[PDB]
Amino acid sequence: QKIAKTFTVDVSSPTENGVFDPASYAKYLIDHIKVEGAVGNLGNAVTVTEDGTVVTVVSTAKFSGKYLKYLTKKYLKKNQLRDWIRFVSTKTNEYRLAFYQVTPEE
Amino acid sequence: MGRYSVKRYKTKRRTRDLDLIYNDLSTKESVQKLLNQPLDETKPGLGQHYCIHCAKYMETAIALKTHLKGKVHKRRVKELRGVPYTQEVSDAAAGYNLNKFLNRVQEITQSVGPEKESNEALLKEHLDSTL
Amino acid sequence: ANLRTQKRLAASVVGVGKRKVWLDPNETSEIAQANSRNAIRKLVKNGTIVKKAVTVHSKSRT
Amino acid sequence: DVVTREYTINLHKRLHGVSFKKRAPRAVKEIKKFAKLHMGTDDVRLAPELNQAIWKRGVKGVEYRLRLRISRKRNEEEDAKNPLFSYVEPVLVASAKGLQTVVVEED
Amino acid sequence: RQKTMIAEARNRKSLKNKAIMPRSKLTKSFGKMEEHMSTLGHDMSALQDKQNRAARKNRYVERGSDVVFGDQDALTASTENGVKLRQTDRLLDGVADGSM
Amino acid sequence: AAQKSFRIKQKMAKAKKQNRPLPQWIRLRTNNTIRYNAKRRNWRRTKMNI
RNA sequence: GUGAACAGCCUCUAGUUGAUAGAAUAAUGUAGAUAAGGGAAGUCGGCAAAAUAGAUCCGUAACUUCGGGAUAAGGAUUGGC
RNA sequence: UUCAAAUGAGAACUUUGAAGACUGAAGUGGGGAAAGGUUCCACGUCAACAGCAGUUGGACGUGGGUUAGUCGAUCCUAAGA
Ligand SMILES: [Mg+2]
Ligand SMILES: [Mg+2]
Ligand SMILES: [Mg+2]
Ligand SMILES: [Mg+2]
Ligand SMILES: [Mg+2]
Ligand SMILES: [Mg+2]
Ligand SMILES: [Mg+2]
Ligand SMILES: [Mg+2]
Ligand SMILES: [Mg+2]
Ligand SMILES: [Mg+2]
Ligand SMILES: [Zn+2]
Repeated sequence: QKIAKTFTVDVSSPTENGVFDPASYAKYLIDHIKVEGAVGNLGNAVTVTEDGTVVTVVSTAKFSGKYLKYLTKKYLKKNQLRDWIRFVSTKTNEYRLAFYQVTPEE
Repeated sequence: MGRYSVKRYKTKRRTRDLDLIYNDLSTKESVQKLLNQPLDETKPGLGQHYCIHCAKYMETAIALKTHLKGKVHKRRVKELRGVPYTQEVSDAAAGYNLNKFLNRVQEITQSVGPEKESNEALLKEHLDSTL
Repeated sequence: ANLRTQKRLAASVVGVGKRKVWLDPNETSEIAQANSRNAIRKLVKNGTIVKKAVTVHSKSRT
Repeated sequence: DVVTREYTINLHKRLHGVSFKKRAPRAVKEIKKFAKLHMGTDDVRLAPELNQAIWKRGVKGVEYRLRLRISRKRNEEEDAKNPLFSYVEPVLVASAKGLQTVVVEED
Repeated sequence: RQKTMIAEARNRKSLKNKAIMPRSKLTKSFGKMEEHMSTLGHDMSALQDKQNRAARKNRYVERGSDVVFGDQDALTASTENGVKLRQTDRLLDGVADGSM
Repeated sequence: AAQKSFRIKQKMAKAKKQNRPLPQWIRLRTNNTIRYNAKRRNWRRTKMNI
C-alpha cells in the first residue's frame, strides 16, 4: 500500500576521483523528484539524504529505481558526465556510479 | 498558376463580390426582391431557394436548409461581418482620401451596419420559419 | 584481410542478423586469426565484437 | 609548409541546378576542388565526420554554407608522389553565416 | 554555446537509420578523458595517478620466444596449394623435386 | 533433388571422382602426347543428362 | 501506422546497396508535366489527354421477362478543437 | 551512392568501420517440391571467364563435409498397367 522503500546510490568512486558532488546530486533529487505530477511536493512522502559517499532515498509515494536512474542520468547529462559515468545496479534497490572503461595513455 | 486554382478562379467562372453582397443585404427592398424572384427556367429550382449571403441557387428547399446548416455558409456569413473593403480602404492605407475613408467608416458604423444586421436577422428568422 | 567469414560467424554466434554485429576496425589481425565459433565467442567476450541495439520504432505518436 | 585555416564554403551556388541524386557527391567533389584551389595540393582528404555533415539531410539536402577547417600538412610516406596534402575537417558552429577566413594557431 | 551543442548533437546522431553504440561496450582513451575533464574544470590529479599506476602495471617483458623467433618467420616450406601436412595433393604428389 | 535414388547418387559419385585435371607426372613421361583433360566436365557447362 | 482492406504510401526484424563509369546540358527523341483568351474551329474519325472518383444525407426517368434498369440522372457536405 | 583505413605493383567495383538509401511480412526475409549435382565450407589463388574493372567470385588448384527404430522411401490401394 504505502510501505516505505529504500533506494541507495554509491557515489564513492566519482567522488574520490574528484568529478562528482553528492550534496549537489542530493539537492537535484530533492528539487526534481515529482510526486502526484509536480515538483516541490515531497512533504512527508519522500526523503533524500547524503553523507558524502551514499545517497539514500526513502519513499512511500510511487518511486521506482528506473525513475531514480532516469533522474541521475539527467543530472549527469546536465553536469556533462554522461559520456564517462554510468548508473548501475549491484543488488535490488542498491546502485552505484561507475566509470566507463578507459585505456591508459602510456 | 497551378491547375486547381486556375480552373477554379478562371475569369469565366468568377463569383459575385462580397461588397456587392453586402450592398444587397444592407437594404430591405433588395432583400425582398432577392427573396421574391421571378420564375426563371434557366436557374436551379426555377430561381427560388436563393441564398443571398453565398449568392447561390439551390434545387430544393431541403437543399437550402442543408446549406444553411453548414460551415461553408457560416464561413461566408462570418466574412460578411465588418467593413466591405472597397478601394477607399486601400487608398487610406496608402494615405489618400483619408477623410473620405473615415466618413465612410463612421457611416457604416452608425447607419448602414445595424440596418444590415437587422435585415440579416429578419432573413434568418424567415428562412427558419419557412424551411 | 577478408573478414566476411568472421562476420557471418559472429552473426550466427550472437544470434542476430549480420546487420547487427560490429567488428573492431583496429583489431583486424586478431579478428582474422579467428576461424572458429569458439574464437568468435572469445572475441565477443573481450569486446572486439559487439552486438548493436535494435533500431527504434517508437509508438508514442500512435 | 604546414598551415591551418578556417574557411566558409558556399555550396548553394556550386550545386545550383544539379540533379537531385548527384547533389551530395558533387558537394564532395566541390569541397575537394575548393581545398585544392586554396592550398595548392592535389592530395585532399576529407574527414568521415565531414562526410556525415555533407550527407546529414540525405542526397539532396546539402547545406547552403559549410564551415571548414583545412590543414596543409606533410606527407610522411616516401612512396607518395607529393610531399604535402590537405586534410579537411568540419567546424560545427551555431551558424555558418557572417564568418570570415581565419588562421588557426597550431599548438 | 547551446546552439553549438545542438549542432554537434545533430552531427553525432543518426537515430532514424540505426541505434547509437552502447557506451558500456565501447572503450575510450585517457587522453580524451583528461582533456574533457580539464574543459569541465575538475582536478585531474587522482585520475592521472590511476593512469600512471595502470601504465606502470602494464609492463612488457621480453622472453625467449621474442629473442629467437621475434623477427623470423616461416620455418616451414610453404606449399604451392595451401595444403596441410597430411593432406593429399592430387596434382603434385607424383613429382618429387621442384625443378621438375 | 535432395531425395535421390541410389543409382543416381552412384553416377554422381563417379562424376565427382572423374572431375580433375591431369596429374603433373603424366606430362614428364617419354613420348607423352596427353597435354590436357579433354573430357573434363563442369556443372554449369555440360549437363550429365541423368 | 493510415485506411473497408493481403490496395497505395512510411516504418521494425531479416536481407540488399547489385545493373561500365566520369564530364557537360545543342538540336531530334523516349518518359512525365504546366499554360492567357477561345473551346473540336483539329482530324477520315474527340486518337490522345482533360474532366469524374472515397464516404454521409436528399433524390432518381423511359422501358421491363416485375427479378431489374440504378452508383440512373441531379444536388448538399467532409479539417481541427 | 559517398568518406576514411586496411590489403595490394595497381582499388569506382575486395574487407572493416563511418554515412545515405531500398526491399516493406502477397519481401530483395526464412524453408521446401520438380530440376541441378558439389555449385555448400575452408586453404591456396588470377592465364581464360564474370560484354568496364578486379586483390573479388557460383571462376582455377587442393581438400573437408550429408550420422535416424520415431523424418521419408520401403507397406496399402486409386485412375490404370
Ligand atoms: Mg535544370
Ligand atoms: Mg489554355
Ligand atoms: Mg470539323
Ligand atoms: Mg478541316
Ligand atoms: Mg441508362
Ligand atoms: Mg517503392
Ligand atoms: Mg521504404
Ligand atoms: Mg571484362
Ligand atoms: Mg562459396
Ligand atoms: Mg572449386
Ligand atoms: Zn449561404
